Amino acid sequence: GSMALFSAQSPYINPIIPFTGPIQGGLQEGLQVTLQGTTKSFAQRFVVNFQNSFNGNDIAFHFNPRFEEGGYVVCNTKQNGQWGPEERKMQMPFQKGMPFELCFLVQRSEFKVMVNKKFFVQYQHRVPYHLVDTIAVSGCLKLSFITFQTQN
Amino acid sequence: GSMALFSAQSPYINPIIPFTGPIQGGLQEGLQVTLQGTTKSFAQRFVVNFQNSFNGNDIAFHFNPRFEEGGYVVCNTKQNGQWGPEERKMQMPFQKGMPFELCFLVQRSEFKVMVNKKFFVQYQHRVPYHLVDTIAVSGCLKLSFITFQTQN
Repeated sequence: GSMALFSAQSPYINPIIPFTGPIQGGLQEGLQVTLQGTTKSFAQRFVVNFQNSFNGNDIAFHFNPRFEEGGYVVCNTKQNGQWGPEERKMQMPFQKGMPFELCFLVQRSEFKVMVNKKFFVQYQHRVPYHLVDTIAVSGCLKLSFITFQTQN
Repeated sequence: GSMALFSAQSPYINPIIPFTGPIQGGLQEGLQVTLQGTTKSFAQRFVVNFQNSFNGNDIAFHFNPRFEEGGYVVCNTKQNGQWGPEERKMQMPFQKGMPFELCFLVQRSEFKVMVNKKFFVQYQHRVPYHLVDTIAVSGCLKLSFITFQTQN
């Protein structure tokens, strides 16, 4: 709970960072992509990208925690190799050397992002989400698994 | 051989069927769960379930030999009380009234299943395996022991 959830595809178990893998069928409404991992002890930044294809030219949603200037998270979109206007959440919900549950929920108008079961940010779709078929994870973290679940 | 193996937990010796017991720490990669037993002389079916908790609502892997319509084995997953698509191995590697060695090996992407030291089926993880902390065995069999071993 509070929702019943079903595997939408097989989990990636102990993925090695940097990780690039498919989201099979592309992102769909109601999908929860959950990353369970550990922020490194001397982390500077990490990145979770939801993107069309392996190139990283088109990133629907770039999630970029930065342990800099007090701690903040950047959310942005990249189109045809070009970054849009950043959305800076002036708070750091991750902690160096500590385990986290990072969950991305795909609604029709926005992504909702949960860190450790608590709501952290919303990010409104700038481009269509069904065109995302790739998750790329890199930077100062370790991961223990990634799950893909739906309410259907 | 061909591998050196170490107890990952104490064996269950002469467990009484139906049997429900813990997998301590949950399933982990490289674990071999070995059931040594006897198929009854008038067996219809038996079941080995790897599940989260005692309720049987969430069965990561359901292993269900059926001495029906020529003999076949069902492998399936149950989530939130709901069965997924079955995987039917159209072969029966058990024999009525006869002893068997049933061995389940946990790899990162799949379970490998050995019957009598020979490979029988593979079953790809539909849900994470570390969440399994319970083995449930029931149906038309007797067991002499269950072992849990790792290569570590």
